[PDB]
Amino acid sequence: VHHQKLVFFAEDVGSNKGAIIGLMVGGVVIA
Amino acid sequence: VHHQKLVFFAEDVGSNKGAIIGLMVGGVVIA
Amino acid sequence: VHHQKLVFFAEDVGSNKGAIIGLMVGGVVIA
Amino acid sequence: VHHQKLVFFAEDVGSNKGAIIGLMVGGVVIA
Amino acid sequence: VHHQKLVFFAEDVGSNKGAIIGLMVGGVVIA
Amino acid sequence: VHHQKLVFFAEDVGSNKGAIIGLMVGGVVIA
Amino acid sequence: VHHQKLVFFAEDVGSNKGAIIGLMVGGVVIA
Amino acid sequence: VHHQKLVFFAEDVGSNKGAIIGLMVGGVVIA
Amino acid sequence: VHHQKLVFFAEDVGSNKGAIIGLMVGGVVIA
Amino acid sequence: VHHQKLVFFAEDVGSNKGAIIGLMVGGVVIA
Repeated sequence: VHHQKLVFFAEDVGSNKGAIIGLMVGGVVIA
Repeated sequence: VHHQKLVFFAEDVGSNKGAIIGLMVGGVVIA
Repeated sequence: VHHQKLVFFAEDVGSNKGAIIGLMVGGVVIA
Repeated sequence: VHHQKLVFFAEDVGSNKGAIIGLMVGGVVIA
Repeated sequence: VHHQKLVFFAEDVGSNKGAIIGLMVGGVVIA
Repeated sequence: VHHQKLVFFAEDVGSNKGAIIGLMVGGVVIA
Repeated sequence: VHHQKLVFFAEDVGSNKGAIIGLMVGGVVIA
Repeated sequence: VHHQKLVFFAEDVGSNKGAIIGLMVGGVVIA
Repeated sequence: VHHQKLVFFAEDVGSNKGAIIGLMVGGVVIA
Repeated sequence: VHHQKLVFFAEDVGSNKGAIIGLMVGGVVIA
């Protein structure tokens, strides 16, 4: 098991009004 | 097992009002 | 198990009005 | 188990009006 | 178990009006 | 001319991630 | 000309991550 | 011309992470 | 011209992390 | 021209981490 750079943003991000999750194990994501 | 760069954004992202998940194991995603 | 750089932001981020989570184990994320 | 740099911000961040969590074990995140 | 640098800010941060948590065990985060 | 209650929400609204406009005169709405 | 109660919310509103405008004259709305 | 109560919130509002504008004359709204 | 109560909040407001403007003449609103 | 009570809060407000402006003439609002 070798996790690396799961979510990558190479350039600029304006705003985040939702959810940014690299690794979610089960659970509930509501957006 | 070798995970790398699962979600990639090479250029700029305006806004995120939803869900960005690199790796989701089971669970519920509602958008 | 080897976790590294799960959420990566290479350039500038304007604002965060949501949720940025590197690793979420179960649970509930509401955005 | 070896956690390192779970949430990474390479450049400047303007503001944080939400939640930035490196590692969340269960629980509830509301944004 | 070896936790290190869970939330990383390489450059300057303008303001924090939300929550920055390196490691949250259960509990509730409201933002 | 008698405008009244152009957009009505009788019960609870969960979230607004788009645009709610009562009266728009020309212009551009992007969602 | 008689404008009144252009946008009405009778019950509770959870969150507003977009734009709520009662009366917009021209212009650009981006959401 | 008689403007009154352009945006109305009868019950409680949880949070405002966007823009609430009663009357906007031209201009740009970005959310 | 008779402006009155352009933005109305009848009940309690939890938090304001955006912009609440009663009357905006031109200009730019970014949220 | 008769401006009165442009932004109204009838009940208690928890916190203000954004911008509350009664009347803005041009200019830039960033939140």
